[PDB]
Amino acid sequence: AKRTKKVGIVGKYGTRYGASLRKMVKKIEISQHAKYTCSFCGKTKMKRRAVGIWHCGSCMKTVAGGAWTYNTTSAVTVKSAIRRLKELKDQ
Amino acid sequence: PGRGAPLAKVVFRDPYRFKKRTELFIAAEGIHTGQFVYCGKKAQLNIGNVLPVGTMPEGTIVCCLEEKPGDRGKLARASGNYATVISHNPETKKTRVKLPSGSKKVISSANRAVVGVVAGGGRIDKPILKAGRAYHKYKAKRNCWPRVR
Amino acid sequence: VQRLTYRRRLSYNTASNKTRLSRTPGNRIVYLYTKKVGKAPKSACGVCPGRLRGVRAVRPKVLMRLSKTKKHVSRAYGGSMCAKCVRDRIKRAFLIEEQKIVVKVLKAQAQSQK
Amino acid sequence: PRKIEEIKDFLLTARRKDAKSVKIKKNKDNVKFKVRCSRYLYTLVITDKEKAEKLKQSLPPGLAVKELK
Amino acid sequence: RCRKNTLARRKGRHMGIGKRKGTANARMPEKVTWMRRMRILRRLLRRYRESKKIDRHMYHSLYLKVKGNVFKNKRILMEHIHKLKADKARKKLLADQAEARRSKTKEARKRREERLQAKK
RNA sequence: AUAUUCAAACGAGAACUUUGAAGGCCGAAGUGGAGAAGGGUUCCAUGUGAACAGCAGUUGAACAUGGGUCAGUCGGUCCUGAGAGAUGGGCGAGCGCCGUUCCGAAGGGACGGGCGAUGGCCUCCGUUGCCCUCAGCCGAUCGAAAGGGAGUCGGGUUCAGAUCCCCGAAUCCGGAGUGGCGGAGAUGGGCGCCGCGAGGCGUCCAGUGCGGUAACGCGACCGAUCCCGGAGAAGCCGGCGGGAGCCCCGGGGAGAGUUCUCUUUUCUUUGUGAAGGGCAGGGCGCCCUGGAAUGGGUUCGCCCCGAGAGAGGGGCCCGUGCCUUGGAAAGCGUCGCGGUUCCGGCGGCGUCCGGUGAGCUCUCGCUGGCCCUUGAAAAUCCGGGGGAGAGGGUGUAAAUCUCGCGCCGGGCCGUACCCAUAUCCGCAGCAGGUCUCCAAGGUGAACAGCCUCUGGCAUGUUGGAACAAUGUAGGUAAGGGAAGUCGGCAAGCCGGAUCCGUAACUUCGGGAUAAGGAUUGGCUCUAAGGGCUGGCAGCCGACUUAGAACUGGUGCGGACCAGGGGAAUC
Ligand SMILES: [Mg+2]
Ligand SMILES: [Mg+2]
Ligand SMILES: [Mg+2]
Ligand SMILES: [Mg+2]
Ligand SMILES: [Mg+2]
Ligand SMILES: [Mg+2]
Ligand SMILES: [Mg+2]
Ligand SMILES: [Mg+2]
Ligand SMILES: [Mg+2]
Ligand SMILES: [Mg+2]
Ligand SMILES: [Mg+2]
Ligand SMILES: [Mg+2]
Ligand SMILES: [Mg+2]
Ligand SMILES: [Mg+2]
Ligand SMILES: [Mg+2]
Ligand SMILES: [Mg+2]
Ligand SMILES: [Mg+2]
Ligand SMILES: [Mg+2]
Ligand SMILES: [Mg+2]
Ligand SMILES: [Mg+2]
Ligand SMILES: [Mg+2]
Ligand SMILES: [Mg+2]
Ligand SMILES: [Mg+2]
Ligand SMILES: [Mg+2]
Ligand SMILES: [Mg+2]
Ligand SMILES: [Mg+2]
Ligand SMILES: [Mg+2]
Ligand SMILES: [Zn+2]
Ligand SMILES: [Zn+2]
Repeated sequence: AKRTKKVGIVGKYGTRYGASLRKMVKKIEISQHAKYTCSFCGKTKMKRRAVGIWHCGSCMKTVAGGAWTYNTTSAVTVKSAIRRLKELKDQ
Repeated sequence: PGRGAPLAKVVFRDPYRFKKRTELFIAAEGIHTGQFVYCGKKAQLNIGNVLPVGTMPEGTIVCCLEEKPGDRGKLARASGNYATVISHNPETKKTRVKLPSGSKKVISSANRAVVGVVAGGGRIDKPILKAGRAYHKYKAKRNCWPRVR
Repeated sequence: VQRLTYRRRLSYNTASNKTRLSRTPGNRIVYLYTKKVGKAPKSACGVCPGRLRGVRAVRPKVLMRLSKTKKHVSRAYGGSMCAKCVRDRIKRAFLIEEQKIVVKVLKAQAQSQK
Repeated sequence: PRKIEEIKDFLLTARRKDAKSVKIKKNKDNVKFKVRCSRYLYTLVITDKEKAEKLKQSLPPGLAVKELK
Repeated sequence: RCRKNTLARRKGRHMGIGKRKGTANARMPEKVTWMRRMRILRRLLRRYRESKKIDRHMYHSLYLKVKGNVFKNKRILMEHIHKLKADKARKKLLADQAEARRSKTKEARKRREERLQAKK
């Protein structure tokens, strides 16, 4: 049964810290406690160890990513830009 | 402890004697254990590698920039920060870079710099909700937290 | 019941002050100071999380008393690296050498052609 | 201590120079020959009194033997 | 005195509403109750599966149902298993006779065709 | 901070000493048994009763005589941590200070070869001075009796000491010319002969170990500088599982208590060390076959799988549990003899069989969750990669060995007692303060309160006789019910659990035990909730829930424990 209407993961925070703050931290909590897919083995076992450190439970392979997500849009756009610049330099 | 960005432990082999030299880097985004990273003047330009700013094309995103040659990295080394190569001056051997604070600085093109952006971006996004979290944050840094007006 | 006391001048429940109850032939319950549990060696590959097999799990200074047969296993890198990573290392070495030969012969053929 | 499960090896241990004495404990269903050497105590246990007596006559002559109870 | 009072309590006396100070969960935890029930039911399911009363597909289905809490007791689960087996047996018997009829008429038509081809 | 009484003994003298009996308290988070810091002889025996112990004392932590602390295996000793601190250097009128790798020529070591001298049957080796060759330390040194750190347990023994003395079982480290011995290396094959043959004779060749497809195993099983790795080496919390100690249940013994009546009754007791060997029991992210959707396996939860699930067959780690050597000789309980004695004296008999549990404590293991928190270093030990080298020419084998047994040694310092309403600090025998270890029965959710067993004590620096006022700490009061007071201050009401019921407002989480109702005792039953063996039969059980009848002067969370509530403002 649906236990709560609005509050989800931040239901553990009770009636404290303010509605806006709890709403803002809810998405980050979900993203950082979600399990991702290992782009090396394909199993959905990519967990967060600490801030910026992501580890796969099966490969035992660790990847340096983002604080609250596995990868950041800044990182992916920098990777694309770097690839394009390499291609430009080598023509 | 005390630093938001993670660190990478990279193993090289001494070119002058039978040994293996272990070094600790500032981890850039997308680097994984077991990856190969190449350091030098003629290492290809891709995420992770370190090479002098005088050889990368302008518009390159750079982390752990080296402020003076030989200094071994001083600039743009906090979580989520980076620097950008702006323009080259082939004579006088200088290049212009944009620091994460927005200032534009001129450096010698003979100094190394990691390619990419420091891992652990968006750490400031999550609000510390309680004095407990703030206390645990500053306990690993220094005695400065409970500021009295 | 017969509630009992320490037998040394250390009275704090620290890591070294660990005991277990035993019944003596004199029909008394005493403490008996246990030794710390040892750990088997980790594989030198650095990826496998398991401990090695065939090696006794004892404290580091106990290994002086033990014999080499009980300390290691009969294989290359025996008692220092798991068999999985040993065979992976063998295959990797052979395949890298084979591709090095291929690259050398192709490079020499291109040089001869030019 | 150690347990000796055979006769002739126990006899060799008895002929060993370091053997200081032998003791014979004659309990029920067992007869125990305990040879005191430099490091270990060697006990041979048998379940036949006639083996016990023949072994007692076949014990070394210069060994200090004492029966106890 | 303690033993006599314990015997009376085992018979059930002295244990009414008045002589209760802790909550029902404090007296007999629901987690322990659920644990015991799940162990009992899963053990029964395994014994049936290796006794070949039920097939693995039905075993998995009603294993998930047990976890989903539809069978309160060992007896209730057992009667559900009996009813399921009865319905399955009836459906299997009907299917067998239907396919026997189909195969019979198929081979009879094939026989007509082959004897026609032999006649020509 | 609940509490004393009777009799006897010693003694000149007894409310207080001692012994016996009775009544009580602490109540296993103790008024119990042991330590750390601190004290320093307060510990033990005898003697005294001048002084002290706020009465007294035949008593003492007082006074005087004498005694008492035994270690390779308890700890310091060693390592480094936060940190402290020399040399170089810099500064400073100067005593000196900064500084801890920074402006230093910071190594006094060695695999090995040669040179020259020496002793031992100058064999071969050892002690040697030089040359050749090889070689990084994060910086001397200090820094933990709770961190890291190999190795001792059982019984007995005093008046006061016991992992220290005695007896018996072990164990770690270090040493060894001739290696003390055994075993391993390692003793085979080919060929040519004699010999009926077995075997022997004589030449050539190999021999730094073997088994299993595999995980891996076997008693060893050569090897330097160098390099790689491991252990040491680690957070907090939750769930579950195994194993021990304790508690509980059914019997069988031995000894006690009750026996006006009953009770095959109630109570006490009913061992096996370390260190080896084997086996149950746990765990495996270890191996082989094989290839899975109609997906399967599986946990309390999770989770796992073509990067190989289910199904079989194997390997490894722990093993504190059982048996066994230790071991019944010892210990303990009972009955009975000797020494009148001075007794590790002697004797019999026994030390048995089972079942259980969301039980409590300890420990091992699996698994998860939280971190913008990621939860020591070094001494020390070990394995692996490499092949510089060494060993013998077939024998009387050699170099060598982390295998079995054997021989020798382990120096220095602490070690008594108190540990706290009387050995510590507060001027004191001060209701204050001071870091920990173990923890029975009942009730009960419970380490709550209340009563009890083991252990301890004598009411807290005095006793006797009365029961005035005023006090301090407790209670109860008709009728009214805050009228008292600055003010419901103080006291009082409610209280547990089960079944119903629950508003305004709101950050939708709460409010909430909202508020408001009913029940609860004792006894006799009924139903439901499981394991083992071979939709059924038998056998074992352990605690809960719901319902019903009966019954008491309507009494039942009967003591203890135990929320007054609502409407508002700042
Ligand atoms: Mg502060
Ligand atoms: Mg035992
Ligand atoms: Mg081995
Ligand atoms: Mg009391
Ligand atoms: Mg004491
Ligand atoms: Mg005490
Ligand atoms: Mg005294
Ligand atoms: Mg006086
Ligand atoms: Mg000794
Ligand atoms: Mg030191
Ligand atoms: Mg100084
Ligand atoms: Mg220490
Ligand atoms: Mg210590
Ligand atoms: Mg499988
Ligand atoms: Mg006996
Ligand atoms: Mg080697
Ligand atoms: Mg003492
Ligand atoms: Mg006092
Ligand atoms: Mg009093
Ligand atoms: Mg008194
Ligand atoms: Mg009144
Ligand atoms: Mg009234
Ligand atoms: Mg008035
Ligand atoms: Mg008024
Ligand atoms: Mg009040
Ligand atoms: Mg309210
Ligand atoms: Mg207003
Ligand atoms: Zn992966
Ligand atoms: Zn591995």
